[PDB]
Amino acid sequence: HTGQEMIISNWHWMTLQTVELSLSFKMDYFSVMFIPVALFVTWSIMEFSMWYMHS
Amino acid sequence: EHGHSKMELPDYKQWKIEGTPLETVQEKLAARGLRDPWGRNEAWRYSGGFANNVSFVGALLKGFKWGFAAFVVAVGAEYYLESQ
Amino acid sequence: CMHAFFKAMLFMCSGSIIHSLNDEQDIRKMGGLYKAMPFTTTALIIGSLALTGMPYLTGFYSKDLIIEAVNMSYTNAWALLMTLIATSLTAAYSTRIIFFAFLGKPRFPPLVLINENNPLLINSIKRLLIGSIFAGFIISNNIPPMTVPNTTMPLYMKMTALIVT
Amino acid sequence: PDSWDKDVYPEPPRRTPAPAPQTSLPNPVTYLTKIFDLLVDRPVTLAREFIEQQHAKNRYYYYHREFRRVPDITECEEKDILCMFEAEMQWRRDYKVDQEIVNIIQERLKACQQREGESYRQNCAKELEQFTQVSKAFQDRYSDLGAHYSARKCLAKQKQRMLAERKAAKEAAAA
Amino acid sequence: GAHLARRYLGDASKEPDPLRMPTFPPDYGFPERKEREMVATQQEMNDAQLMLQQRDYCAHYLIQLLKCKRDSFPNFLACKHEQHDWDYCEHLDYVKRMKEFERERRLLQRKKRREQREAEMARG
Amino acid sequence: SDAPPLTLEAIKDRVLYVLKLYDKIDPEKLSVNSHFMKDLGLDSLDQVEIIMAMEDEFGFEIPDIDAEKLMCPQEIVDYIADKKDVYE
Amino acid sequence: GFVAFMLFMFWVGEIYPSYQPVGPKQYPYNDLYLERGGDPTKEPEPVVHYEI
Amino acid sequence: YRHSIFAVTHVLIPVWIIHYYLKYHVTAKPYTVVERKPRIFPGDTILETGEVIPLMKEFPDQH
Amino acid sequence: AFSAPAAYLTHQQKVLRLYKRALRHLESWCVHRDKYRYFACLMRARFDEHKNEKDMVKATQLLRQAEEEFWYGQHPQPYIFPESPGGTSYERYECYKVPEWCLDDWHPSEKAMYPDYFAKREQWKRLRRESWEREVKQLQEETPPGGPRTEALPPARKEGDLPPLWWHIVTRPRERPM
Amino acid sequence: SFPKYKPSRLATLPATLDPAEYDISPETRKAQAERLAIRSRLKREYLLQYNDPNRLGVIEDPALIRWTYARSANIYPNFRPTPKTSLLGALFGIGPLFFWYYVFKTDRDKKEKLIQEGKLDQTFNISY
Amino acid sequence: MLKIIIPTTMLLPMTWMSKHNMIWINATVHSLLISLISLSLLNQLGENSLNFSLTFFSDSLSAPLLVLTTWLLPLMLMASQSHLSKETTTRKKLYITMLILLQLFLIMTFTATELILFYILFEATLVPTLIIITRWGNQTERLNAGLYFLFYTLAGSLPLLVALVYIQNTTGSLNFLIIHYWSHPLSNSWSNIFMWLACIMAFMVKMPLYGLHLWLPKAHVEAPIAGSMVLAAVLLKLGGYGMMRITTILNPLTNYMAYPFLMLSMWGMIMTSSICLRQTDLKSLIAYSSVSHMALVIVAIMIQTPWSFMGATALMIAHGLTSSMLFCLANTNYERVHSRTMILARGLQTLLPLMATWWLVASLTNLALPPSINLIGELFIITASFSWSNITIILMGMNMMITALYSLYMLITTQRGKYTHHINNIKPSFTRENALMALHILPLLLLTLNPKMILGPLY
Amino acid sequence: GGVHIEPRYRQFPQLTRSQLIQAEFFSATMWFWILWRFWHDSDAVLGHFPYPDPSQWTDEELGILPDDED
Ligand SMILES: CCCCCCCCCCCCCCCCC[C@@H](O)O[C@H](CO[C@H](O)CCCCCCCCCCCCCCC)COP(=O)(O)OCC[N+](C)(C)C
Ligand SMILES: CCCCCCCC/C=C\CCCCCCCC(=O)O[C@H](COC(=O)CCCCCCC/C=C/CCCCCCCC)COP(=O)(O)OCCN
Ligand SMILES: CCCCCCCCCCCC(=O)SCCNC(=O)CCNC(=O)[C@H](O)C(C)(C)COP(=O)(O)O
Repeated sequence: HTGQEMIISNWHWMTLQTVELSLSFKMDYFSVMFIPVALFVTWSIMEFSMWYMHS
Repeated sequence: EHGHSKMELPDYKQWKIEGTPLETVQEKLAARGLRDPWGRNEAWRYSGGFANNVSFVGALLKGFKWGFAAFVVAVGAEYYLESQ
Repeated sequence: CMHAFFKAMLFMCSGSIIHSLNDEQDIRKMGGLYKAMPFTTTALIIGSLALTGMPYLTGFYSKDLIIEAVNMSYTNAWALLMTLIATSLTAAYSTRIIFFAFLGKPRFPPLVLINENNPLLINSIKRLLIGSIFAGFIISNNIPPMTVPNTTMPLYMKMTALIVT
Repeated sequence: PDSWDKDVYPEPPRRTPAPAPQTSLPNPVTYLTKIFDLLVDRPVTLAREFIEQQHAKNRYYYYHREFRRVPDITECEEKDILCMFEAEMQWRRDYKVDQEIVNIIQERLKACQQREGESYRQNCAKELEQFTQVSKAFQDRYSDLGAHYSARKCLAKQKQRMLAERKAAKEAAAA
Repeated sequence: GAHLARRYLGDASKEPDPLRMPTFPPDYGFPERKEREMVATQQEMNDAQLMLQQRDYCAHYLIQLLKCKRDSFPNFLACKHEQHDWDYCEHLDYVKRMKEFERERRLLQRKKRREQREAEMARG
Repeated sequence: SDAPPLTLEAIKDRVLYVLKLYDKIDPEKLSVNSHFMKDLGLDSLDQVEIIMAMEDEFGFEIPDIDAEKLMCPQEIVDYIADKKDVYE
Repeated sequence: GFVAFMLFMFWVGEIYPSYQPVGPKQYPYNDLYLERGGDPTKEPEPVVHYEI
Repeated sequence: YRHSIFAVTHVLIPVWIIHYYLKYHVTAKPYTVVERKPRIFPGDTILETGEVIPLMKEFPDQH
Repeated sequence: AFSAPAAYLTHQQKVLRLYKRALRHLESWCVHRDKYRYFACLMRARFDEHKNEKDMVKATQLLRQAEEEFWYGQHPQPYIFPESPGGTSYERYECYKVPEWCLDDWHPSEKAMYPDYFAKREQWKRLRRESWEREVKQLQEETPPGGPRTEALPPARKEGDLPPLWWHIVTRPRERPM
Repeated sequence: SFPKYKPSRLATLPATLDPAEYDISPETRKAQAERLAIRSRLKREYLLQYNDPNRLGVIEDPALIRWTYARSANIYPNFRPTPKTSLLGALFGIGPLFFWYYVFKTDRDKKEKLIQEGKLDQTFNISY
Repeated sequence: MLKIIIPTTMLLPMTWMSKHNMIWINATVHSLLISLISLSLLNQLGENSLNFSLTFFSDSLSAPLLVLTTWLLPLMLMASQSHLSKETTTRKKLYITMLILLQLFLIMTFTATELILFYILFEATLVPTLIIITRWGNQTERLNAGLYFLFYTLAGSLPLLVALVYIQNTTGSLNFLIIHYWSHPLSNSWSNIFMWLACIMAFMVKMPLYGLHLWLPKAHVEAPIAGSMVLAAVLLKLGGYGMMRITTILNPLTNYMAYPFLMLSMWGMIMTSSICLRQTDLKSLIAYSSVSHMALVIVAIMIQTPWSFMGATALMIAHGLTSSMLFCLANTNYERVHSRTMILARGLQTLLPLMATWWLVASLTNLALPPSINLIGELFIITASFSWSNITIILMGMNMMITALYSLYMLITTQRGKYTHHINNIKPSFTRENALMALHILPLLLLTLNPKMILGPLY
Repeated sequence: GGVHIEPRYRQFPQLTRSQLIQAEFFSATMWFWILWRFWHDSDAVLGHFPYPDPSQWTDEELGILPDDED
């Protein structure tokens, strides 16, 4: 709709002097575009695996 | 719930080399002086629903007729509602 | 994004064929399956057509632009040559797959156990089928522009991908 | 939010455009966010209000520790171990403060690049310049001290740098 | 492309080299030399934060395309006109560049012809 | 899988079936206990071809040492049953 | 032989690249001087483009 | 009913917890959540200030 | 696999094995059934031309050039049955094969389920316990001085006797236990 | 005639292409027979031990113990100082060390010289 | 610091006055209680230290090592409960006495305000280990192994003592605080070169350094389970702790005296890793893996950068835990098979699935899988070495690959495949072994949540 | 959760009308989509902007003198 983009640096893991390592998530075009496609493919593959791997 | 219906093996005399490429193989072998002892064994590969075949072009154009009909109907409807 | 859809569908179709053919993977023992199993057949044809970049399919909207940008760029000539030969060989192996496993007379053992009547398989295949048909158009038209288009091309350079395919 | 200082961490006014619908068809985004508000934000807000009132019913304070200033290493005798101890602890505290200052500037730089988006190179020049200056000062102060760093080694590094600068300036003047 | 064949199989100095182009002054041909016009000023083009590679003379039509795309969001095939306008402006830019290429090529042709004629006259 | 649990009757039926389309063997004289080299007068190469026909029919291949000493349909059936662990 | 031939042809194609009969792309504001790097206190040599 | 109970126990409670943690703990610290600045084009009006961006050069149009 | 190996292979066995290998590789080369039938009949005709040859030296000279012709045209990717030592499902089910003696370690709570099966197992254990005592002496009596010459075992010759060394042959887990 | 196959170390000679198998003498047949006799004796022993109901343990394999002992503990008592051994030990134990020392020393000397000259551009180099 | 020492001393009278059938229970319970008490040392400051007294002091380098040492003892008790079943009560009490003495010596070693006291306890830890190896060992080679494990160590440590007293005759004090504050540069001289060598070789012989490592495979293979535990977990880290403490006075000689050893480590971590690829013994493979990891630790310490020190500390802790788990798994297999050969028992995943899960987790942790502290230490050391020189990464990269290979090799040969047919004494795994593996593996995954506890004093 | 289908032993396996009609419908949908996209969007393959001829450009707009002035 608009082009929303965000980082969530939520949990601060540690700090090595002047370097800060934290649990950070980037929600750019690539992330929001590759999320549903992978989820859809995994959904279809799992539904097929219910039949293929029944025995 | 499994497939236990006592399937019956059909008679062995139906399978005939007649009408199959194995006839041409037999002709070519007899032209040299030989015979295929297993010609009838594979005959079921050309007897039932396997007799008719499909080419590559026909395989690719699987639903071309119905898709074309739907396309013509859609374009006719589009032309008839736009010109208003 | 496009490869995800159509390659996953192709693998699922191959797996369905393998399962229905008593765990046999060699194409030398797969014969007439265009009629023996219709849904796997049409799904695999659609997947092969999308993979080879038939126009206005999922593969077209990415692969055709790839070929267009590679041809119309300051690159090494060997790179374009190898890319075009690779596209031709892609068409070649798709042709090999379809011809060996469907068109020929059945070569599988006499005890026929081929069946497709399972809702899970049909639903899982058809979801990626509709994906491989429409995701290209919807995704390509629903994203903001991010590059300069190649508006003007020679006629022969515009059609090169289809020619080699 | 008042939980932090707006002057240490500045932000632009963050201008946002107004919605300008061009067609009469309704977008799903506003409906989805309205139902999200109604179904998520209100219960969470109510729970937070309850928790905040519970916290306000029992309030207590904690304080920031103030540390006095002590003579540094530049005014210590040879073997006067107590005053070297005090100066070393003060120097270590100053080192920690310097590390946190560099972290603050790095945070500013990281935030600005993200905020700027496509036009980040031109816009973040102010942040980049500040980080370059602070990093140069920090590298002059503390770089190459080693694992067993101390105030004496830092003082020796500063003395050698000052000698080099004095010699260079004298050579330039007497060129 | 044929120019690749003409350069790599024929005379290299006969035709230009894209890297160092252009090798001739702008006013060598004609003194009219009207300048290119830019519509989108620096401030709005920066605020739109398009891209560094999309900040060309066709930026205003890109702005209109983005405006339509953001405004009429769900009906993603509504504003097709500005897409055509941006494509037209890009095509005009490309044919302008091709005109520059052809001009440089024939300028080099005529310069080499002038040098050959001068050398022949000096010999004779 | 969905593979039916084939039985001894099925094995014997399929073995005899395969042996009947072998045009070199007369179906009338053929029996479950008929020897190959003596009762049907077949050559060793024909025995190998019979083994390969059984291999293609049943989808599994018999080792050469075990295959070279299968001279009756009954013992072929017994070998296949012992391979696939058939109860009845 | 396959690997060596591939490497040699890659080098040859590097020496003989591929491009279109086109000139360099032109950017409006001093070749995007301000937006690429910056330095607004330098006043560089202006680059003006050719309308044909 | 199974769908409803799954949707209330597998989606609603996690999103409640996540939204509470993001809104009242993560956001409380600076620069934890940094959002891309929204695009501004000629002609939009700003909610906060109310000023309107001027239009462009009114360049030539045709085809 | 079930038959004990011999000390060597005679000329007849080697001829049969090369015939089988050549036919299999020809089937791999000739994908379709009619073409395979034609070329297999042609190969059989080419193969029994020297069937009636007598002397050993020329026969050994043959089956050599033939061995070499096979190796030149051996179809580097031949068809292999899935359960064969080269198949895609050669040892797919070998992780589901559990030894029988594991059932001796089952907890009494687990053994409470399936009572009849464990009663039958105890009966089999008793039968084995007596049988082994018989078979060890039967094998000792049967063997020639200097030990066995082939890994072939004799059958049982008495009434209640059982074939020697049968416990780990009869109690194979299954082809597809799970 | 057909193009010949040349065996190598990692691609051995096929059993069917071996010249030796084709030429057979009685001594060869007797050797095969006695090889099979030894194998049959070992198999009889293993089957007698394997099927015994009273055995509830590991059937010890002398061959496995011999293999492990020869691979681990029998190396040194059979070692003899020989020009081949001395040369190979010296090479494989000394050459790599000096090679890596030379490489690292040259790299670090170049880096330190550049550092002293001041032309290395260590901007933003804080953590080390 | 005495609140930890005194309960450890009281562990002995309780052990000796216990009933004949309650020694293990009381020992385990009170060792766990002492571990819970020693957990309080983890509260450190960014300033100097926790100077309890003139004799004992604690730091963020000594606290994790002390916690690991105290936590190790109950695990050794559970491991040794099995093979000592048919032993006399007096001998079992003697075994527990040796373990308690070893833990007490290590605890008093890791505080050590003074260097001579540190040397005395660092050498006192040698006696109970030798007695454990040479007395309760299974094979006939154990005696020889003990000799090796002794003399190598002594050959390194006797010169160091001399160096130590020499420093006291020149500096005037061996207290670590005075030594740190009154440090002076070492002039480039032959005397200083030999002082450096004497100070360094004593700790490099116990890492072990490549070429001086021939004692470790013998000591690890021929020792009982508890001996291998304590050797791989804590005793190897004495050299690392000593090296970090000792150096503060070796500058700036270490700038060029490090060259012979770094190479010996940089190549060595390769060689031993390759040795793991061709092995017929599980214990030997684990020992050589430990050698490779300690070689990386040696490189880290000799680089002498803050990131090097942090990575080295994390790596020592993680390696101790992982090697203890691997030795426990190998011993559990051996107690059933009685052969200690990789190729004999195969396909044990089908028979013992939960033990196979423990094997997989231990192999993954040893493989340096993120975000485990093993990888944290490995990556910090690698980055510091890259800062030291850009070419080092090559060797490091190689080592990583080789590591993974042999690790999964260990997992594939033993757990995967088809079971050995003639082995029919593989009983189901007890609760004791499973609890041992769980108590081994849970602390690693818990420590990966709070890495700052094990990153050393330079964090 | 399908229906019961028996093996045929050298005969064509049973097919239900459901899968046949589904396959036919999906193929027809794909081909209709292809034809519709070609009709409504023809410039994607054939091109919308003609490629100019550089040799056809008159020399006036190209900035060349008759080989004498410069
Ligand atoms: C076996 C498994 C490994 C065990 C551990 C092995 C590690 C021990 C290696 C010892 C480190 C190196 C020793 C001395 C290093 C100093 C550098 C010196 O050797 O290089 C040149 C020295 O030149 C020559 O090397 C002189 C010494 C020659 C005699 C050395 C013997 C060479 C091989 C001996 C190896 C034996 C090792 C095992 C002992 C049992 C420098 O020339 P120069 O500028 O003038 O001297 C600078 C020093 N000053 C300023 C104090 C004067
Ligand atoms: C696992 C095997 C490892 C064995 C340890 C190897 C390391 C050997 C270290 C050297 C041994 C002696 C160390 C000296 C103790 C420190 C004291 C010191 O250095 O003081 C020096 C004394 O230096 C010496 O005397 C050292 C001489 C060495 C004598 C013993 C030789 C032992 C063998 C040497 C070669 C081995 C070194 C490398 C071994 C590699 C591993 C095999 C200065 O004395 P002053 O006279 O007061 O000052 C001079 C100005 N007035
Ligand atoms: C596709 C890859 C290339 C393949 C090429 C291979 C070469 C093929 C041509 C081989 C030529 C030969 O036959 S080489 C001829 C070798 N010499 C003999 O065969 C003489 C005696 N023959 C026998 O004894 C047999 O066993 C027999 C009597 C036939 C059966 O006996 P049975 O009663 O026990 O069935």
